[PDB]
Amino acid sequence: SKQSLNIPGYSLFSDGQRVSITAKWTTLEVIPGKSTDMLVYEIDNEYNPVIFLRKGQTFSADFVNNSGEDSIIHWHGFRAPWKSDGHPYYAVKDGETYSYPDFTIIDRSGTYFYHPHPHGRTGYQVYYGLAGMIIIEDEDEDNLKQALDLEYGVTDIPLIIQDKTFDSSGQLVYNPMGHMGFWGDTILVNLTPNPYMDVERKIYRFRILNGSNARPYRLALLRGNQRMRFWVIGVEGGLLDTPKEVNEILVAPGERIDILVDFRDASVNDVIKLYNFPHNLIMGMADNSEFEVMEFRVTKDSAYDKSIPQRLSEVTPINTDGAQVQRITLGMRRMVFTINGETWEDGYANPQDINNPKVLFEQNNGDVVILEYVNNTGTYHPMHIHGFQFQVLERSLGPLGATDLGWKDTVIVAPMETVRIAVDMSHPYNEHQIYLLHCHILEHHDEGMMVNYRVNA
Ligand SMILES: [Cu+2]
Ligand SMILES: [Cu+2]
Ligand SMILES: [Cu+2]
Ligand SMILES: [Cu+2]
Repeated sequence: SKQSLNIPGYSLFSDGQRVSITAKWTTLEVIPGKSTDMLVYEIDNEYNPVIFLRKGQTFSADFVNNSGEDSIIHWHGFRAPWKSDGHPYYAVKDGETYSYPDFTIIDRSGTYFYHPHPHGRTGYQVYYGLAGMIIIEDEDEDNLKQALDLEYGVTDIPLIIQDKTFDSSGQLVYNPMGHMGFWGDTILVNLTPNPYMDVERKIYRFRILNGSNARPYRLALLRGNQRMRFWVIGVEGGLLDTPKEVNEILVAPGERIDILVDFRDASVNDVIKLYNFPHNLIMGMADNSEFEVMEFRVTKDSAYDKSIPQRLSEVTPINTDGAQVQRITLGMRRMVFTINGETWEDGYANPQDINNPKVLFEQNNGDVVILEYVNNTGTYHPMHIHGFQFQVLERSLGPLGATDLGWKDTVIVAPMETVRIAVDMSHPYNEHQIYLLHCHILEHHDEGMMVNYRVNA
């Protein structure tokens, strides 16, 4: 029987007062009638709530580690000073606390992602439950919410999509084999299996966050056999300039796509499938199958008469005049993935001085750099950088679609593809920054497909 979609609780992070976030084990009912032991972040008496922030506020956090092993939280998408970013060098032992130095939220409104980042164990800790959404608000978001009467949990809905495998008793199975990362046989949305959500004939906002270890989704909305239109309005780095109408989106681990859906396109009593088509991005456990993710049930009319806005935000093109190119070649050396022929374990893992570790490349504050990913392997890699968003300039396999527009922080690099992104490495901090660059297939990350880079003060 289909279950109604669970909606996460939320936490309004205090502006400047220190909030405790505890990682701990508990027992949850995920499969109806069975118990599953899972990790959770507990904040403000909620498990894995959506963290709400306002641009400009002070972000003041403590991580309390009861996860059973070294851990640290990373705020995926934040422009943060690197000692507050959740770099693995700062992971604290089990039972200890990490006090994040305060910083100001300077990111654009949109959907962000908090999750653990320990050396070699990130795939395990996300998989077993440590993952949640962040929503940052600013004036463009205020204006959009009023334009459309969007309300969190009512018409503004997180879709945290994840694949897991359960045994008979309900215990999770985490058995990565091969080099495609971990692939699960059960699709969950907000830890809800086989979900449905009742909707009215009006516009909803869905915040799709791929919280899976390795599996990408090619998502469409099926009204019978026909694809329904919908609109991309935001990506990892916030709102696009104006809405982009699509009939599918490709979403890899680490990517976030904000969409609007107008169920006035459907009729009362329609069942609309959020459906996964083959991603076509691929020793391994991967598949390329199609399957339903969840369904929307149109139960009721609404007096709703708002329109999709003509404009959302300003997105300023990066000026790449004179930018230097930094080639980043993805390869493999004896069944391990490499970045410019190296792994994390080739001199990055145990620096003598964590403030001055090995870096693959180094930039000055304000440099505009073009990173050119060259995937010389047979599997895709969703390449993510900490510290900055970026703009995708070009793909060798084709033109840019809606989910690569705007400000991004994770870019799919398909097998044998070359992708150029432009990074404006301007930051407001007064010390040099050590930021990660790595694959967001979490088993690749754990195996060392990760480097530091440096941006001076
Ligand atoms: Cu991440
Ligand atoms: Cu990140
Ligand atoms: Cu990878
Ligand atoms: Cu990371």
